[PDB]
Amino acid sequence: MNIKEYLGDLIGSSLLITESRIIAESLLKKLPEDEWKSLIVEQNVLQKKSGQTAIRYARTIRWRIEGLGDEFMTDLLAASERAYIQMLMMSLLIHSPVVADFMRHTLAEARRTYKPALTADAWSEFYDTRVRAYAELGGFSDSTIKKMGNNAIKALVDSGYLSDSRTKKIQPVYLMPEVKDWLVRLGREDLIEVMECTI
Repeated sequence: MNIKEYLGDLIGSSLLITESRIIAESLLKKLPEDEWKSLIVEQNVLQKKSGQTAIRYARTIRWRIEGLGDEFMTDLLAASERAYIQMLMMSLLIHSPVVADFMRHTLAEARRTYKPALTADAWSEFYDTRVRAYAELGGFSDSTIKKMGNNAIKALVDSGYLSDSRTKKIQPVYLMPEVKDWLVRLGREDLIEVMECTI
């Protein structure tokens, strides 16, 4: 249990639907990291409030997206809107497995048990599960864990599993074949299951 590998940067960000396109285009330009750094801090293309938060967000989309295909980023930028969102959701699940676990432990259980919606403390119930299993998961302020959950919920809202953040009505979502194939390519078919846990 490495905390950073389990959590990713969920505490800080959700799908990052906007900033991820900018960081995608920049990565395919194969820039010197002189030029790539000035684009982020000096030029400040992410619209951030500080030099370090500009880097924080850039770090996160890089760890999420760069290690996948250099061909991945091409289809990412080339995709339809919901394929773009699905592919971002796919890379979120890879980079923050907590979201995958949350979907198995909570959404699937909700759909298999015929509950039409999640409850407001679904995330915290789930997170307590995880702290019992790995005690270092609870070395955070409550607000951190809540922000982490809000980021998880927004991702599930954004990618179509939940009607909205407030009522959290479970809705069906299907994988597009193009994102299936990237899961087979990445050798992560275990997640096909996860991304259809609401059917």
